[PDB]
Amino acid sequence: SNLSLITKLSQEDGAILFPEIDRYSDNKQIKALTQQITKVTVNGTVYKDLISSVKDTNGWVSNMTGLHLGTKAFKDGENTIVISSKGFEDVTITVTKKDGQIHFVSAKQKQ
Repeated sequence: SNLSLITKLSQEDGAILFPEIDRYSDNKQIKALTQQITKVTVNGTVYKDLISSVKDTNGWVSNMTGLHLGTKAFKDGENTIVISSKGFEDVTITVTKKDGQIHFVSAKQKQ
């Protein structure tokens, strides 16, 4: 099923940002989900939560601007990001990479 509250990303140096995955969100479900993130994987590679920038890392940070993800595990074509949390079913975000640009495709909680 769709998680159409997550609809966009911003591309940064060696990182991407999902501004809607916000721990201070007005949407109570998104806020709880973001606060309760337990695991992040990109193409099956486990990312670590960083005490920091995420540039060129297998790392993530959730802060005021959203969820920041390093692009170290990204590849050309389809990329799958899986965000697990304590209270919500896994969120799968699909993005495509082409010519060094990363495009948002979809955010879902897959069956």
